[PDB]
Amino acid sequence: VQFKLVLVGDGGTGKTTFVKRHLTGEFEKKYVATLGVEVHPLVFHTNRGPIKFNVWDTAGQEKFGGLRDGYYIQAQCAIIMFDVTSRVTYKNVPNWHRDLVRVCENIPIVLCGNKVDIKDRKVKAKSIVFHRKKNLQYYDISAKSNYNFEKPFLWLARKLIGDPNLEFVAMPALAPPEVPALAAQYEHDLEVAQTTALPDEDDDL
Amino acid sequence: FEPVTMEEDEEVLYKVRAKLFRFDADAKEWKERGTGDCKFLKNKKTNKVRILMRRDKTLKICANHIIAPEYTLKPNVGSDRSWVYACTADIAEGEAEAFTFAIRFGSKENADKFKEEFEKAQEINKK
Amino acid sequence: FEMTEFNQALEEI
Amino acid sequence: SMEGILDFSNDLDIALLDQVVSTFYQGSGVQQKQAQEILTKFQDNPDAWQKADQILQFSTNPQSKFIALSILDKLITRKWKLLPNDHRIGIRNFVVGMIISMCQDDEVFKTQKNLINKSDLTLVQILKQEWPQNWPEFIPELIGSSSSSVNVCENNMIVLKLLSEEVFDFSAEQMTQAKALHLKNSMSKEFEQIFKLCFQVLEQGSSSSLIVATLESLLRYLHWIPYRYIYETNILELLSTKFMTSPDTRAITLKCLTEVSNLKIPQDNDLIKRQTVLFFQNTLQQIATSVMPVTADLKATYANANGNDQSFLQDLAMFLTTYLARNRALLESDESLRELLLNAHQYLIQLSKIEERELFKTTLDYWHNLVADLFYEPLKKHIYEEICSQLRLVIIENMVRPEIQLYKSEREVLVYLTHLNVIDTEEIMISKLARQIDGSEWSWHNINTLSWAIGSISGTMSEDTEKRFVVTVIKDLLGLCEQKRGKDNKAVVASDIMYVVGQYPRFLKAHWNFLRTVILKLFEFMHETHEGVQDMACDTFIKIVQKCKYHFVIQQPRESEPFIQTIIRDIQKTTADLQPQQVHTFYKACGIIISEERSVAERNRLLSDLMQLPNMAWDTIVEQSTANPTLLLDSETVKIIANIIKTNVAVCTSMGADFYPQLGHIYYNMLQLYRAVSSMISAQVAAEGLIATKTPKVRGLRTIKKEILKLVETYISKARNLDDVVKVLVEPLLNAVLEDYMNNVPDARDAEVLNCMTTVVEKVGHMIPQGVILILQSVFECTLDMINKDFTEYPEHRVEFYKLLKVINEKSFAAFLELPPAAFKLFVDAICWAFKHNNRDVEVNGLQIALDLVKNIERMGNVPFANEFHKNYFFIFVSETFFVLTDSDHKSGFSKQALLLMKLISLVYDNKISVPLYQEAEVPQGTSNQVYLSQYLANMLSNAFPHLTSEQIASFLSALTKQCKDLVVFKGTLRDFLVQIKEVGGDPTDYLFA
Ligand SMILES: Nc1nc2c(ncn2[C@@H]2O[C@H](COP(=O)(O)OP(=O)(O)NP(=O)(O)O)[C@@H](O)[C@H]2O)c(=O)[nH]1
Ligand SMILES: [Cl-]
Ligand SMILES: [Cl-]
Ligand SMILES: [Mg+2]
Ligand SMILES: [Zn+2]
Repeated sequence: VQFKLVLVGDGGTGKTTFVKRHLTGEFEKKYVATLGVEVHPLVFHTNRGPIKFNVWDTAGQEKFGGLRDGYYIQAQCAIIMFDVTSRVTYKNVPNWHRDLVRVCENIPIVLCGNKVDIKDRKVKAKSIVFHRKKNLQYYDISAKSNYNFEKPFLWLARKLIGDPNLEFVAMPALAPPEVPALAAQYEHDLEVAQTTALPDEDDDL
Repeated sequence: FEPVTMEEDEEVLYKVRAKLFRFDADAKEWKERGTGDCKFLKNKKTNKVRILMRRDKTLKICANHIIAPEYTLKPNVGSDRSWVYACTADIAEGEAEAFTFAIRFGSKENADKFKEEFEKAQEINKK
Repeated sequence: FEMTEFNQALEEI
Repeated sequence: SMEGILDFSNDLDIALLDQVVSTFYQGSGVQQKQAQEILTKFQDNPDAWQKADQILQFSTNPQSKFIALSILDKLITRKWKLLPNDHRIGIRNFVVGMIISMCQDDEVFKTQKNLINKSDLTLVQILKQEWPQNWPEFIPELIGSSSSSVNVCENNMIVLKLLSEEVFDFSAEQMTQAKALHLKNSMSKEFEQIFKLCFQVLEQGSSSSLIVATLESLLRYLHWIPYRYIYETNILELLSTKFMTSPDTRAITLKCLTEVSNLKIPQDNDLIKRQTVLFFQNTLQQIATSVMPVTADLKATYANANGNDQSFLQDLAMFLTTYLARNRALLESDESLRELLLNAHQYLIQLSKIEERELFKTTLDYWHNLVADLFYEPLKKHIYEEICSQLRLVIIENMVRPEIQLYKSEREVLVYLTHLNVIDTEEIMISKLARQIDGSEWSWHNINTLSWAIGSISGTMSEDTEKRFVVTVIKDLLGLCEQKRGKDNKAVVASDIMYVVGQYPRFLKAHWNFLRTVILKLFEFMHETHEGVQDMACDTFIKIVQKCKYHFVIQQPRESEPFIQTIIRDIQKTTADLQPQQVHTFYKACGIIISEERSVAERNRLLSDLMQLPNMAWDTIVEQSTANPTLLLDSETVKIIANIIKTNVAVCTSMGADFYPQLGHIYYNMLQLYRAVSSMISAQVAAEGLIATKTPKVRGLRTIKKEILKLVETYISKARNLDDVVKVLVEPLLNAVLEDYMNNVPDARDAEVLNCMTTVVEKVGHMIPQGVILILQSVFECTLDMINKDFTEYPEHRVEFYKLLKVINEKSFAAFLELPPAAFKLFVDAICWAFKHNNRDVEVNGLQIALDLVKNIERMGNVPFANEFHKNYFFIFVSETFFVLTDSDHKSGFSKQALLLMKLISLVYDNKISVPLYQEAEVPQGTSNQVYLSQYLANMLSNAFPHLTSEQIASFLSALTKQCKDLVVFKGTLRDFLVQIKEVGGDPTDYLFA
């Protein structure tokens, strides 16, 4: 019960960060450009059983483009990403959409405007209208603040499964087990942990 | 006329909003694991207390382990509202694994209260 | 959350 | 083993290729990842295209053939004109032949749409290179071949669709202006034949897949073709009737008719007006009979999400709004067209009920267009009276939380709708409120929504009507609060009551006794422990004050003193249970009121009384803190100090220039505190290392420093008496902050220092030239060394740094003139360094500083410094600007790059650079800078872009330099150049386009 999802958009828009957040829960501060594509299985628990997304996180930089539209073949859904702090990335949305629907003529697509956590927003809400005539679902999102970070997958799940009432549900929590010569090993690793400051100490949580 | 989650066997001792970190020693870096409600759950049969924490919206488990009496909460150098401690068996991602966790709270007050409840729970697992 | 003061001020016009 | 295909010395094993491809697409894990890197290396091979014929012939894997076409695509796009002429013909015939064969095989044509569509796109790339000048018979032969086979005909429609897209929709910034115009004219010249084919297919039927492909191509044509093809034929009849019946063609047809509504059409032809009415009438007819009636519940339909219903209803909304926004006037006069007009709008009402944010915004934009028109246009609103009445309910029931864009849009429409009929609006809202009381529509969300709606129309009714309305609403809400039980339910209602009153300041202003009771109640709520109430109380308090401040500062008839005095007397009691942030908002609100007192002696007295608590706490700290500097280690003392300063920031924010007396009260001791705190931070970093900066102890200390800087910045940015700023504030400030910043280690330096200095230079920079010099000396070099190793580290310092250089360059350029030559060199390096940032906060300032710098130098005239500047740095700026223009990694700054370059080039061609920019050795004596500039640039581009011909470079520069007075054209030429550097064999005559 798995679906191929292609994730496209300009370099630096936060595609890989967004996926990483969903995979591990981490927020990657550094920008390490994706080379070609990285495939990441991503499973969600729903009232209609588990749904698996094979996320093809593609490269946004042209010099690292790889197979480019070759990555889109037999994709069953997609996310187009841009950056609300960078107008040029929205200006290129029509280009990504073009290359996408030429290979995938009839698939559910979500348009995502990322980084709405940043104060000085450049791509204003009222000017974001490209999705209208193309029947794309649109969401403001932030991989950093997790604003609407689940909406794209929830909407895509509902379309692919064909149930508008599909909901994410709590996965079963098994009873954890109870618990040598490695009392020195953990004390070493723990000493380093205490003396390494937690990130973003100014955040609300 | 004829008409037309494996945790409901437990008791919620303590609940608090928190952000959980795991320490990646290879990179010497704290990585976020999840944000949401951190719960102390007491099994009504065994009376053993565990930590269960889920991510908001997705509700995916980001912490699941017994509050062992062997564990010790330490302060982090850069925070007055967090605790650091080693975990030897967490089954959030599946198979039992050991982690060095850090959990941060909304305030020093919630942090101190957490440690109070944490040690209370340890005494219960101590039987 | 009682607000008897509000009514009294409203009825005063 | 998979890496065998990467060996081109041996024959390519097609079987091995397909395995690598399958391992990538259908495989997983490490094998997939390894295959991925192998495939990329394969297609990236500049000789891979030669082995494309093999793959397309001998392969059985469609994905392998797809990748083969991608390799070809890359060749055609970039190196086509470099190939031998024989290879060009060979590739062409191979692609045509491949397409023909796939069309003749019904099995392949049916099961490999992807490979065919890719082959078609590849053909289109060839056409963009070869057609029509070297392929004049393409369209004739295309039309001919279409009559023989249905499959070929359908595929030709796909080719023509793709062709139209590449030429008209996506040609900008992908081909030169000359190339685009050439292809546009070519398609334009032969479209008569294409339309004939198109119309015949549509009229004669009958293959669904063929009709749809034809309509899909028609959608693209409508973007550019002249209106006559649509109105002087029967095609509107076919679209608006025949094709609206079948769901297969319905979707695409509706999109065509939407674009038809956007066609350029003469507004004087009465016959064309009837044709425009007619196809609308037909379309709405088919929808009512074949899809759903006007009474249908589209909300429910959309929710069920059966089939393509959601896309259809989206498209219907777009069609109705597009047509009606432009043509509804055509339906408003003729009485026989009234039913049509209102049915169309009734569909829009039903669409507006759908639960879908982005769809609602689409319809709401139309509703705004309508009610705005009814508000101004005579004799119109009576037509839409029943539509507007329904709309009022729809908008009220879907009102969103104000905090924002959607709310403001909803507010505007609802305000218009209230003007159009105040009576009906009031009735709906009261009725809605009654259903909150009887519990039939009671919920936390529903009462909040209604409250926001009721609050949004304030100031639209008459004052007397508003008064009657407000009173009725508050009474009803008051009674609703008593009705409920439990604090949770009571809290929601109580908050809404406070929200509404806060939205009707005109009412509060007219009734002091009530206003007083409101404020007094808010003060009571500031003690309420229930979550959210205290925040609500403070936010409402300051909100009311902002609008009614005058009624707090004057003596009311039934009062002994201005109410502001009463608030201050009990301020300790009132705010005792508030969090620090909430207290600061309270003080800020008091400052707003005090600022309205125009009697200076009274204002200062109120200010002193307001700041009584923080000043006493402050005085006690300064005594204890200096006597025992160890006190500052105490986190509690640090927190107290921070909150005192924050209170001063809060009041200063609302009082601005009036805050000066309070500033002077604390100023000298505050800067002494700044120094003492600075020492401790340094001492802590020395004893514990850099990690100390991460500790709560030091972060607490740095907060004090940051808040002090913020307070000074806040005042100076709003100061009216700049003489006092200069003669009292600046010197102690600089002595307190500059050396401390310079002599701290990088991780201990506060970026807020740079920000504060930016404001100082901004407001009084012209009056302290010695001061500005001192600022540069203390922060310039040491900050630059922090940020000039990479683009990531010290992001805040990075942004503030260039904001500071910018204002100094604007206000006190003399400071840079006083720099030693070595330091001025770093200044130039710093500016170019800013060009190369992707971070737009840095990039834009970098370019602006560069532009303003050139201008500053220019105003100096013919003097030694200006002359030495050009000799040293002119060609550095020209080349650095060119680099970011052409490296494809700074496209965000194109406009400002172009402007800077144009300014640089204009200096020479206006002879504003007196001295020669060259050595007497490299160029004969007497050569103008104009000629030397061309040589330098010609040589620079030749080495940077060796695949360009000398003719291209010469033509480009010839065009660029003579267009250096016209920015739009200049930019066009640059964009043409950016296209040509991406390929080989670009036409140099393209630069003669203007
Ligand atoms: N403030 C903020 N930063 C974000 C957000 N999402 C991503 N970033 C940051 O953007 C930068 C690039 O992230 P990245 O995931 O690599 O983008 P990308 O689209 O995958 N780049 P590429 O296409 O080249 O692989 C990172 O520094 C990341 O921290 C966000 O939501 N808010
Ligand atoms: Cl549309
Ligand atoms: Cl909605
Ligand atoms: Mg990436
Ligand atoms: Zn056509």
